[PDB]
Amino acid sequence: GVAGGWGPWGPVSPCPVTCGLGQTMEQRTCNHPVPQHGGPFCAGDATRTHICNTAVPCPVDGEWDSWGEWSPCIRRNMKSISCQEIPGQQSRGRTCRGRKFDGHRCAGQQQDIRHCYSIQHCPLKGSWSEWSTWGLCMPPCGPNPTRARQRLCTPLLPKYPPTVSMVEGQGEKNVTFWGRPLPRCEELQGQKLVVEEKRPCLHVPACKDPEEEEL
Amino acid sequence: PNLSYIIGKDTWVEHWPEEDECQDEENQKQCQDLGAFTESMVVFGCPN
Amino acid sequence: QVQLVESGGGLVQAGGSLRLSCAASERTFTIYAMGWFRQAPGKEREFVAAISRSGENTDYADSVKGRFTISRDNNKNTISLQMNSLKPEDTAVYYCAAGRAILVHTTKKEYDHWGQGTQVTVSS
Amino acid sequence: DPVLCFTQYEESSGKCKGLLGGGVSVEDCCLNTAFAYQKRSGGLCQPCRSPRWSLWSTWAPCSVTCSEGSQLRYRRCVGWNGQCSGKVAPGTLEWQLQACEDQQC
Ligand SMILES: *[C@@H]1O[C@H](CO[C@H]2O[C@@H](C)[C@@H](O)[C@@H](O)[C@@H]2O)[C@@H](O[C@@H]2O[C@H](CO)[C@@H](O)[C@H](O)[C@H]2NC(C)=O)[C@H](O)[C@H]1NC(C)=O
Ligand SMILES: *[C@@H]1O[C@@H](C)[C@@H](O)[C@@H](O[C@@H]2O[C@H](CO)[C@@H](O)[C@H](O)[C@H]2O)[C@@H]1O
Ligand SMILES: *[C@@H]1O[C@@H](C)[C@@H](O)[C@@H](O[C@@H]2O[C@H](CO)[C@@H](O)[C@H](O)[C@H]2O)[C@@H]1O
Ligand SMILES: *[C@H]1O[C@H](CO)[C@@H](O)[C@H](O)[C@@H]1O
Ligand SMILES: *[C@H]1O[C@H](CO)[C@@H](O)[C@H](O)[C@@H]1O
Ligand SMILES: *[C@H]1O[C@H](CO)[C@@H](O)[C@H](O)[C@@H]1O
Ligand SMILES: *[C@H]1O[C@H](CO)[C@@H](O)[C@H](O)[C@@H]1O
Ligand SMILES: *[C@H]1O[C@H](CO)[C@@H](O)[C@H](O)[C@@H]1O
Ligand SMILES: *[C@H]1O[C@H](CO)[C@@H](O)[C@H](O)[C@@H]1O
Ligand SMILES: *[C@H]1O[C@H](CO)[C@@H](O)[C@H](O)[C@@H]1O
Ligand SMILES: *[C@H]1O[C@H](CO)[C@@H](O)[C@H](O)[C@@H]1O
Ligand SMILES: *[C@H]1O[C@H](CO)[C@@H](O)[C@H](O)[C@@H]1O
Ligand SMILES: [Mg+2]
Repeated sequence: GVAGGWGPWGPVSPCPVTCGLGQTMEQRTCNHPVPQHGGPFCAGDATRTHICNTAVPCPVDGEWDSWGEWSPCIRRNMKSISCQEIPGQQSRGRTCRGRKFDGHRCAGQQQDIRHCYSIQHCPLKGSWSEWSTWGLCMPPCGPNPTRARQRLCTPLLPKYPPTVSMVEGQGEKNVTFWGRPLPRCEELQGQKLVVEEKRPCLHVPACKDPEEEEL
Repeated sequence: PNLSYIIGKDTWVEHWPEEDECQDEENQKQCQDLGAFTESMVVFGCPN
Repeated sequence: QVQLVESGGGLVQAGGSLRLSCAASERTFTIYAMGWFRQAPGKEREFVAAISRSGENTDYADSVKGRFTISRDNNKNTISLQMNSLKPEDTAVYYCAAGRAILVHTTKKEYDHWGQGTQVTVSS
Repeated sequence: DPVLCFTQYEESSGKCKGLLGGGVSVEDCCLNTAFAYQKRSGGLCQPCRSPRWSLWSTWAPCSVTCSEGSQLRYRRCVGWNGQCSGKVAPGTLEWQLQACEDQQC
């Protein structure tokens, strides 16, 4: 039955981190009295922890923004290839944003080129699509939410080669259509482009804020 | 096969930067054009 | 930055005991969380035991739990691995490891500083 | 105002993991942008990252077990110093209401 106790606290650790917050410590032992033949167990903790503050901001790596708008599907130093069997190219750009304090630069290609046809302002024959899937009830949480589905005059895309094989290094290109065409179709309900319909959503639940719900 | 390419008044040289130097705002648009022209000249040639 | 020197390996009979020790750099000792790894013949390096900067928090692999005990001496800049009930599958080069830890009770499994190793061979 | 500083933001559940401790400002805790902060144990753990919308939650159970109903899901702008997409302060939400059908008759 010997009552043990704490010894001297050791040297404090330096602040580990060079930015932000960190945690330091001191170590003590139960070595001077020592519980012998039973007793207690020194009463407490053999370790204290403390927050150290360097007051200097930390690196943040840059992230990619969303891709820009596609360039026009024309040829450099020529004219245009609209309404024609001519595969062209177009480019797109990204922007690295948010890089501060010697952070890592954005990884990847900042440009994107893909091959294309041009149906910009091209008169194309059309056919009405079927009814689209019912949209979201808008406005959510507002007075009287309503859905919306629609039929639109879908253009008949011309039967062009979707795969064009160039030479040089024998590179074959997945070619996709670009542009806003002018779809021609017969009127449905007094409208030429898009005819929609709305229906109210039934048994609308009230919106309760999750921070207001937990409390 | 000991052909030698000599640099003269008709020769043109420009640095194409690395990936991180392109992320600087001055070499942003520069790496776009030199990269597009690489694709432009192995696909389309000259139209003259 | 920090250098690590292992000691205590050798040839042990099966069922015997061995105590390894790892000496680290003195001035930066309490900054790094530390641990033990091993690499057997023909196998990848595997985690054995970890200890925090405190010496109060420990973590063990399932293959060595109950047989191995990791301890830390913050007076003498050493950690130790008391290996009991050794089996022939424990034959490996045992590595001491050091890693930067923000919290003092955190045990790590990822480490960026490694010693040269000590050889432990267990014969049946 | 001082705040509790946590070392990790879970994001899968929005909880504050690994308490570094308290008695420290929001500016000093959010120097490391991988950290997170909350006031006491009441909740709302905000990460120190630049503000960005979280993941859309799972759809709520349909308002009726019969015929056409309506169901909600939320999304909370989490972050510090800045705004989300749409002039949204950190803490505000956005809802999507959809028509559901547990049983068609
Ligand atoms: C070029 O096209 C191929 C073909 O795959 C797609 O072709 C479209 C014409 C259309 O039919 C689309 O539905 C189809 O997915 C791409 O290759 C892969 O194809 C398999 C086979 O179906 C798909 O399951 C894959 O999703 C698809 N992509 C992969 C494996 O990444 C190919 O990717 C595309 N691009 C290039 C650069 O070759
Ligand atoms: C010391 O100097 C500062 C200026 C920063 O560059 C620090 O980098 C940060 O270090 C901590 C770990 O020590 C990490 O949590 C951060 O991700 C890192 O940016 C540097 O340590
Ligand atoms: C979910 O399951 C259904 C089978 C009903 O039992 C639902 O209860 C309610 O039943 C009345 C008619 O008895 C309907 O008018 C309600 O629309 C329906 O909510 C049950 O909730
Ligand atoms: C050690 O800790 C405190 C002193 O710091 C007391 O509770 C007691 O003396 C114990 O031995
Ligand atoms: C360590 O802490 C204080 C001194 O800082 C005393 O309670 C005692 O010396 C303990 O060992
Ligand atoms: C741009 O490209 C596609 C979207 O068109 C995605 O990969 C991504 O959003 C990128 O920013
Ligand atoms: C380029 O291509 C089409 C437009 O024709 C869209 O997917 C988008 O605008 C992209 O930037
Ligand atoms: C659209 O309407 C009907 C189909 O709904 C057809 O007459 C035709 O497809 C028109 O384009
Ligand atoms: C929409 O309406 C009905 C189905 O609900 C059909 O006439 C057709 O599918 C149309 O697209
Ligand atoms: C919307 O309404 C129902 C689904 O609830 C279906 O008839 C169809 O999907 C329509 O778009
Ligand atoms: C919610 O909506 C879609 C998934 O339905 C994704 O854009 C994303 O997960 C967002 O949080
Ligand atoms: C609701 O809708 C479907 C399940 O019906 C999933 O995309 C997801 O669970 C969402 O929350
Ligand atoms: Mg010519």
